[PDB]
Amino acid sequence: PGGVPWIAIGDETSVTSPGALRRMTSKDIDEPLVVVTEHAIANFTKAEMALEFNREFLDKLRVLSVSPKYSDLLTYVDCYVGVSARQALNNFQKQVPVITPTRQTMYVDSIQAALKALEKWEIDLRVAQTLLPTNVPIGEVSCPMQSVVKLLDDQLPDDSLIRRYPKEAAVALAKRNGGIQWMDVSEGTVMNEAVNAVAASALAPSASAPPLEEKSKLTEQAMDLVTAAEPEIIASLVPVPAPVFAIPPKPADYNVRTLKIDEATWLRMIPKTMGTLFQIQVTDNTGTNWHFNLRGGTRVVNLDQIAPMRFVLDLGGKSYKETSWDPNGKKVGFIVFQSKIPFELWTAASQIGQATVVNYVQLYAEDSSFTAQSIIATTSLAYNYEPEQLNKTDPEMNYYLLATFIDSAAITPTNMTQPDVWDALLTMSPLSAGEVTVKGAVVSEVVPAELIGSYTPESLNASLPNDAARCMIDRASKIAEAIKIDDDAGPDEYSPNSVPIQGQLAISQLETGYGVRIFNPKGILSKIASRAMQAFIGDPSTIITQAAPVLSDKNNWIALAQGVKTSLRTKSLSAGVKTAVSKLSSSESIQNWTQGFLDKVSTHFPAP
Amino acid sequence: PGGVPWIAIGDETSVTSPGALRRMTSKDIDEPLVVVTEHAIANFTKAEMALEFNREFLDKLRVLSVSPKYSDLLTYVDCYVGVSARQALNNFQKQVPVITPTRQTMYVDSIQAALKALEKWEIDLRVAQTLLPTNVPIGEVSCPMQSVVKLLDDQLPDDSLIRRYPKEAAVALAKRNGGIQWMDVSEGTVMNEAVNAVAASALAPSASAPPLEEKSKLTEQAMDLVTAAEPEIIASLVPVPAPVFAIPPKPADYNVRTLKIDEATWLRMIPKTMGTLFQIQVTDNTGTNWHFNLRGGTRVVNLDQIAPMRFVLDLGGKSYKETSWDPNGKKVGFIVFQSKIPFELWTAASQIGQATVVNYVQLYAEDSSFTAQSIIATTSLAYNYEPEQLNKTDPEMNYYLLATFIDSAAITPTNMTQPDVWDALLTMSPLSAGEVTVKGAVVSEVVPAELIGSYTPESLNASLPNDAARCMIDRASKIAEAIKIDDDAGPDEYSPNSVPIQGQLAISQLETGYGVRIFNPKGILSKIASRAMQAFIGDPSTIITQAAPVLSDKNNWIALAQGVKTSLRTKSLSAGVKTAVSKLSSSESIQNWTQGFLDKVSTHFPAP
Amino acid sequence: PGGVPWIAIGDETSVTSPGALRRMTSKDIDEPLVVVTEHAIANFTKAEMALEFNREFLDKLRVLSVSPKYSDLLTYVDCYVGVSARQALNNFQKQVPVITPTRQTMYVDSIQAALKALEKWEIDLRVAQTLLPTNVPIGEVSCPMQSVVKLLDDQLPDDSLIRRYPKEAAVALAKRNGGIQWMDVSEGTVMNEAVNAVAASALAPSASAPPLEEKSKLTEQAMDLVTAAEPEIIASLVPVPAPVFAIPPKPADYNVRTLKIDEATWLRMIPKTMGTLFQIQVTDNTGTNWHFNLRGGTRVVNLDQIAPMRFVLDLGGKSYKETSWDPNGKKVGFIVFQSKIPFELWTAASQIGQATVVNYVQLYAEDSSFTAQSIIATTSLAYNYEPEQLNKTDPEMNYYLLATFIDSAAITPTNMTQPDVWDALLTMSPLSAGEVTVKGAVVSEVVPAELIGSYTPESLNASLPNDAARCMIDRASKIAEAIKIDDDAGPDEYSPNSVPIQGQLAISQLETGYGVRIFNPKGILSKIASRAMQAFIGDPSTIITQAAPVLSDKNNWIALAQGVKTSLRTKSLSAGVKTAVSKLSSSESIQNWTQGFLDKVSTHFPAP
Amino acid sequence: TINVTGDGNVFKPSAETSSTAVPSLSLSPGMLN
Amino acid sequence: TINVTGDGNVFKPSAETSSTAVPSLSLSPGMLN
Amino acid sequence: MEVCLPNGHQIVDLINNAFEGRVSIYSAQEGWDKTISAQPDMMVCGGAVVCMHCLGVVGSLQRKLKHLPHHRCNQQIRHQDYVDVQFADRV
Ligand SMILES: CCCCCCCCO[C@@H]1O[C@H](CO)[C@@H](O)[C@H](O)[C@H]1O
Ligand SMILES: CCCCCCCCO[C@@H]1O[C@H](CO)[C@@H](O)[C@H](O)[C@H]1O
Ligand SMILES: CCCCCCCCO[C@@H]1O[C@H](CO)[C@@H](O)[C@H](O)[C@H]1O
Ligand SMILES: [Cl-]
Ligand SMILES: [Zn+2]
Repeated sequence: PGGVPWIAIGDETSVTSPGALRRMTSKDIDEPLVVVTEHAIANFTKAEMALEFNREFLDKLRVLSVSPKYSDLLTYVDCYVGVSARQALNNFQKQVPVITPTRQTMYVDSIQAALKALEKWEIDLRVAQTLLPTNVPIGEVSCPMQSVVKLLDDQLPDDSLIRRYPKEAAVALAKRNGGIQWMDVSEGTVMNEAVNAVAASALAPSASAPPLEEKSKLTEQAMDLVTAAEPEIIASLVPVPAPVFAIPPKPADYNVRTLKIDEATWLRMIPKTMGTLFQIQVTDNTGTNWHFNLRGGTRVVNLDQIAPMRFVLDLGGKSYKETSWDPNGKKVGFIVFQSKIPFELWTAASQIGQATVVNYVQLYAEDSSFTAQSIIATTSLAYNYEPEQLNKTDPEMNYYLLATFIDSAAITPTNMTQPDVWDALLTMSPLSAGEVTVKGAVVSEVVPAELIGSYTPESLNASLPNDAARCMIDRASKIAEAIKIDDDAGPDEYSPNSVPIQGQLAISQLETGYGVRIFNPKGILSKIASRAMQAFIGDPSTIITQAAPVLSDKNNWIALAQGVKTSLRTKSLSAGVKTAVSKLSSSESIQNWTQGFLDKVSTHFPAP
Repeated sequence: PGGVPWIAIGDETSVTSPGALRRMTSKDIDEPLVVVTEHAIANFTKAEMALEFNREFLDKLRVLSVSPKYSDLLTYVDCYVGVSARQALNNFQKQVPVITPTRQTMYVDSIQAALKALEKWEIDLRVAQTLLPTNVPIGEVSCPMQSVVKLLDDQLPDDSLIRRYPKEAAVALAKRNGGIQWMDVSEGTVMNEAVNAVAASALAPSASAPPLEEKSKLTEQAMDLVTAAEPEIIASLVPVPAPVFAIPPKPADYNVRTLKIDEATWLRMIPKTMGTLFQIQVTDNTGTNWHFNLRGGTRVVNLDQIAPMRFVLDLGGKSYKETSWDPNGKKVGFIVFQSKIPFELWTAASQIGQATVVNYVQLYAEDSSFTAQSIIATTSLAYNYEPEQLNKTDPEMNYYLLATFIDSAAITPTNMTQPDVWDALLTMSPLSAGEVTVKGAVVSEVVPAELIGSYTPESLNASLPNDAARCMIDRASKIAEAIKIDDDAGPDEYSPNSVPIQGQLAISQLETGYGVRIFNPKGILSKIASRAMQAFIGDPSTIITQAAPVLSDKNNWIALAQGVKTSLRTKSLSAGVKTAVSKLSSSESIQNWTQGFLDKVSTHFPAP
Repeated sequence: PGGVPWIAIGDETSVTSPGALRRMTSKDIDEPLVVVTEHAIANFTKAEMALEFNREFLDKLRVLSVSPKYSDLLTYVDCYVGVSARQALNNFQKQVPVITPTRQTMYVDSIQAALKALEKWEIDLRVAQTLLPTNVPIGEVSCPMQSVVKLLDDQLPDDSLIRRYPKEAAVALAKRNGGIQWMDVSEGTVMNEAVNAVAASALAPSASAPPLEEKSKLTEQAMDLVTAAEPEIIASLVPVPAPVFAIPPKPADYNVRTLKIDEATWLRMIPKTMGTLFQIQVTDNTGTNWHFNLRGGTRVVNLDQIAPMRFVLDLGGKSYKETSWDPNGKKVGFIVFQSKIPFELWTAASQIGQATVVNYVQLYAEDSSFTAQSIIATTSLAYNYEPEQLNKTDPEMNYYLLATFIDSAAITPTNMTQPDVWDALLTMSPLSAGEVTVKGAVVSEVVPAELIGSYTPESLNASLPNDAARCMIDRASKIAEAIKIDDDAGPDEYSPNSVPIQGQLAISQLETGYGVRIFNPKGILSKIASRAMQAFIGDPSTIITQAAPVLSDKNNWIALAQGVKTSLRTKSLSAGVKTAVSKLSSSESIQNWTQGFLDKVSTHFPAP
Repeated sequence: TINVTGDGNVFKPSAETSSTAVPSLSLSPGMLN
Repeated sequence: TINVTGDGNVFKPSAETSSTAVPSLSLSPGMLN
Repeated sequence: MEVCLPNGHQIVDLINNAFEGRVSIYSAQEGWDKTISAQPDMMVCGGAVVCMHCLGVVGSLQRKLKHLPHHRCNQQIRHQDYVDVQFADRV
């Protein structure tokens, strides 16, 4: 049952339109009413139990002797039920649990007020249950209850409430641990006082199987990973909108100077050996004029098409010390150019279009471990590339980013000869998680399957932080994580998660293609598939890496990505054979350890 | 129902005090009894189903022909119910499901023993369902059942149980896949034998919506992230206890030599250009005497106030090679000083107070890629700063950490001129997750909201691994992750998660402040808000970064942090419009791919 | 109830064998039938509510006026119930909810089709609820409803459906937010129209306790972490199969040149000072011949026993510039040797056995920040070590990996004197997640407990990416994460998660061992335990680190690992004392902030 | 029959009335059977 | 009526009797309705 | 066995080698030895082994190849389409 109670506005049974109904209120049994669901009843009732676990203490504390009892506040009523009038109109119900907001609140506040009172007792009681082993993974262990109490008495914190209400603590423990039993002085009787036998049955191992709760949970955790990865998205063969494909990105590091321009498509460079060299002047947003030189070798970042991006430059550790130039006290800055002329063609100050020094810092140098070298202090020169702020209009406009030495005095070309200060650590951070790029430039949509096996190690390393590959890799790794939670296959052993590839391979070698055909027996295809899966789990980026043995083929990827869903969903509270034995074998060793400890306890706190 | 069964100690109905009750035992229908909950019944019953999916196999295996049937072991009884006597006392129930621990255990052991038997069959059966596509994301696909069996027969592992019980495997599959149907040879009849139609209905897409289970799960995963982030804590405007605010920290790297002392408040340095230079002697904890020099430039870590911290120094890659000093075979060590005199003021050995060489390693050098330079092998010189071990008493006591060359022979000042060996990679790891610092020093509590926009890039980089900002960032990123799971907004598009900022901005520009006021139409504030949110998701550290466009204002942060809760909680099994289409579009392409593959199968394993 | 409906094949009641039964079909009330579970009923019914929250809008939209109503399509039937015939055979049921697949699908499609229609309305309605605060963490806040509508009208997107159906939007909001109430113009009456009072009761704080849903969720999240860590595995004292122990690994970086060979057991080196030097020739897989020299200092990776592994070498930033050798334009490659002679003994070309240049790249150099030095561009020289591809047979066979300069022309020994180009950044990535190594070599199984305190910082740093320690650390950190979610203990304060260690310590100092015995009062053992736990949470790797104060002892580890399970499981919807106050204190400050904002709203959009 | 622009309307957000709709339900396969 | 210091008391932890209280319940909004 | 195109930098490498006469060519007739001319079946482009019939990557320098790998080849790359490189290299 669920929703709200509706009563015939005025006419008994002759109710026909949604208008003939009205929110049944308290004045019909002046707050409005609400249907208390089957679920809500079951759970809030279980909440009450939370208090009853410490009934003996609560009373000895003279507080909340009136245990809440939810079913008591409920009022069963015959009425039309629904969230809306229309739905309610065709749904009459007999004996609907109902309650007013105020009473629901008053109830919960009683449970909470109670828990607040148990606040410390709750902690002190847990402290007693973990000071020494109160449980064991498998089997059973024992210790002279008197030795146990001796120990507690010798170690519990002075302010423990247990020291003030020993007998109440006894009940409290016995109420939740079937293994802790207090003999009735009256009838010399002793027995399990725990109220959680059913629950514990799901947390214990059988002679040859791990706990059902564990097998269930773990398998559930594998499926949540697969769902979060989104099989349909990462195995899609058609375009997927960038916003939909993307996920929270991570930063990336580069040394713009050591990148290869035929690999990092977002860099431009003035060719050396041309004697190109020209001094220019640019102002910062406060009108201050700056001097710097552009020459053969100078590199810049082609801002256009990289999407929102934050740049942070760290010249820490570098030298830049020359015969007639000391970086100490000098200044470096980020300059953003706006010109119609391609950067590679620059040779005169007249071609730089519109330029602005967007940020700068003063450097501090000292002596490094390397003799004769100066070491520059760490910097954090930042620049946020916000496409909307630049507002590119003219399609022939190029947007460039440079990092060089800037000075209030013209920089003598023969003193400071470096082309720029890009030989530093650059950290890029996307300023958006709704745009994706592929090898340097923005794309409005991605085709996940075509990413498979299309990146060389060089290309991946040079891609921007918001590259589709990088994203594909982070989504894929959730699949790898999932497969590993369920798969305990050793080297070359088949499994429900490796065979999907084997299937593709089996058919693939039969398909008519080109080149020398080969035939592998099922047994060998089975291994190749196993190794492919292992390589994937150990390095998820292999799927987007060129020529990667088997994962380089989009078909094997799709088969695996999609297969996993079936592999997990068709399980029945099961656990790997290899795993099942290992778990029990391990649980036993821990049980044994537990006993050996309890013995030491008995030995150092002897029973009378 | 739930708890334990209570019976009137001796007097029928005349029960009044909790004492008038006793734990109803087996001898009343000699173990004590337990209430089997509505929940436990529903779930353990579903566990039984796990076995029945393979009934045909289990029997052909002559094991557990007696399918457990839980409701059978239950014994309904009229009694008082509760975890405690008092609660039970005012809660009489008719027909309470009851059971003894031993029987509950015996039951589960029957289910587990059964699953243990299905161990391999479970795996081989899944292997058959993933070798080739057994499902499809959307729509339907087909293949000659004979071709499918041909394939399986050609590829399944030799030891597959399926090869030994083909017909049982058939039923098993048909029992869980409505798409696999075996014709009855008897009546030429063929039909869906699956027992999971209801379940599958939640996993399938409708003509224009993704599966309900998916929409539900993903939204659930976003909320768990928001809950784990703790909105009330990260948006709090009042102090929050360090222990409560903190979370498991991560290590950080620094090169103490390249840090700026006006940025890293935990470093002290002896001023250069003063001709300061003095040789000292200190012993290690084994009484061995060591020699080393302190001079202009020497830096130390001010240990006081940084909280428990582990230091590890790596001189790998560095040179330290000088005209009359070769690092090869030399030794470096960590020295901890205890003096009342500020380090900057040191010039004579008499001011160093109490010193101890706490650790040292011998270096190994070789030749590096850089000619004329020697490269030092990797080191892992460690030191754990435990405040309690030092036991600072005198408030005028300073605690310093140094890293220099130490030797058994006096180190000639003109041979080894370096101030220290801090030009190395230092890795700091907090030795506590209950203490937090802010810009170098410990604080007993944090005000999350004041952290917003108060760190410069320089300052963040120099902060200690246990800095509040770093923590704020890791908690905040869970929010960013959450928003992205739900938001598929493209550039400049509004969304339920961006507008909270827009609201603050809308009012903010109206508030009377100081400076030139500006008025932006809703349309522009909407975009600015969108970009702010994107920048946040792409770089969560923007919220604690100074002058960060919109996230630099604590009000926009609080609005966002708190808004997300409402944004997610008021959803109704929904999914982004852009996403909904993309999913179905992608599912279709996969379905098509699935068919194309099944065709290849039919082609290479033709039906008769 | 659950499974499928079974009817007596032909004979009423005289049913005895499973054969006497048949899948009850639609032709008995021609699709087969399925049992609709208690669970399925409750949840799909709640799905319908999703639509009814917007009934007023749906109708004004003239679509799906026929609210689905699931209980309507159900057909109750008396029959035998079960997944199999046998189970069903001994389980007759009266009034079993039943339905055909087609109808179940038709039903869900009605709900989905409806949600698809609500697609935008859903978003626009959430946008209205987050534009300004629609909720508050604790307490209550208010604002002139007219001011609120003024604001919305001034800020909502033009295309908002709310602008087109204001009154429907009103109902919609009021239906889910008890705080939004619209006065009935008719009777001047005003009241809570929300249908979710019960739910909200679990999300609100009581005078001194955080929301029950929060306390529940967080504790649940701690337990999932502990389950995923697998206490039985990480605390096991007996061997655990590598596949079972391992988890998805991460890459590691090294500079093979700076590693200490007495630390990294996977490296071999030709001794210097022996005048060893010899030029050799090897071909690549395309038959092309290459030249390179091996000499004193040359290092190689001993491939044997490291498990599947990918190597990627980055010479970026390095120089290698010598008087008669310029790296610019030169080539480096990975060479794999197969010889029976140990590498250390090599001195002549005749001892290298079988060699192949497996990959190579051409280098690009430029000028670095360091004068007189050349800086090599970034490289990504890769090599995948697949043990199965090498196929080691002869036990005396050694497999080596080298990285040097290779050239088409003999490399003059006096020109290029470097031993190799291993002074670079090497990144190793496991190509398998089913194999584990311990300090350089593969092991078929691990004994988790013996890993405790057996690694020095040096050794850990030199271990391979697939080292057991590294894995142990990643599993253990899930435990640390779990403890922190639940523990808000400050410095030196005991807790349910620290005492387990205290217990071990308490007994340990009593055990008869060797050496000077010491006795610490409970009070001091309590602290030491606290600090140990904090150090663990702040740096999980301390457990596998040698001499690590308390976590270096396997007993304290096992006690902690196992203790946590009990610590969490015996909680009752509780939250730390320190936390409880902090949460409420913070919720209040946010509530106050919320009000202050609503005031600004009222001020800038005054009510009439 | 309400006036979005009228008086007598109420805007009092409170912890006790936390808005919620139907974010997620229990739809796992094993539970639905 | 028990003696924490007396005999006849029992301390036998076992897998079958794993202690537990009420760590967490099902309180999501969509479920409580 | 689906194949992908080589990356930009790998084609740049092919060209650079060609003008040093060191492109590694494989023909079914002569194998990896290009002493005797024959139509190219595969060429090495910056580490990758490319099929000269579709220009797809069918291998790498890591694993040795004795024949042109069996792959789903579009077979639309004609000799005339890359002979300019072959000419450059041989000359
Ligand atoms: C549930 C079992 C709890 C056992 C813990 C017992 C702790 C003993 O507590 C001690 O008991 C003594 C005798 O009453 C008192 O004199 C001491 O002050 C008190 O600290
Ligand atoms: C559920 C459908 C499973 C189809 C898998 C069929 C695998 C066939 O299995 C084969 O059957 C032959 C004929 O009985 C035997 O002679 C072979 O030994 C056996 O391996
Ligand atoms: C649930 C409460 C929603 C309040 C939002 C009100 C948005 C007002 O919307 C405006 O109303 C005016 C008068 O009808 C129209 O003339 C405008 O075109 C319309 O945009
Ligand atoms: Cl549930
Ligand atoms: Zn081809």
